[PDB]
Amino acid sequence: MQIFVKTLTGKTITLEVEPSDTIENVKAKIQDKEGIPPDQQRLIFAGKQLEDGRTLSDYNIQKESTLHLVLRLRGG
Amino acid sequence: ANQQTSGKVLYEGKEFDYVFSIDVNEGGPSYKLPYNTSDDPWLTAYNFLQKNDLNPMFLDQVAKFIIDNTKGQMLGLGNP
Repeated sequence: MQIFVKTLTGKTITLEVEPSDTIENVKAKIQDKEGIPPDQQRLIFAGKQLEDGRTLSDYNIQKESTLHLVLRLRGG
Repeated sequence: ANQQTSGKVLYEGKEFDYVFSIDVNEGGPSYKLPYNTSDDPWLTAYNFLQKNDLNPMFLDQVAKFIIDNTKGQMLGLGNP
């Protein structure tokens, strides 16, 4: 499945992953493609933060959906 | 009290300085965040959050766009 991750600035990126792929690996894919650290990368879907212990199927994420990519608010 | 900006945008039934269009996941309906030139990014975010009834997680998401706007990352600074 492919999701449309919309960056804070408004730039939408397309990520191709599997439903069985955990959010952590999904983050790693973006970490290698775009080069965004998984710890600073905040993915919010429907007002909920995508936990690494879940999958796309767990959140019942439909295909061609719009996701939001936010950056960390605090460092520590 | 000098936030009488010339460019006022009207959303639904109210005029504000900046009305950012924020999607939730689908195309419709779309949400409009009414930000004022003399308002704090976290305040406006919270104000909108309790207004349209959103989850606290949305706070950082919507506030970041406001923060980055004044921060000028995608503009070229210009804060001082």
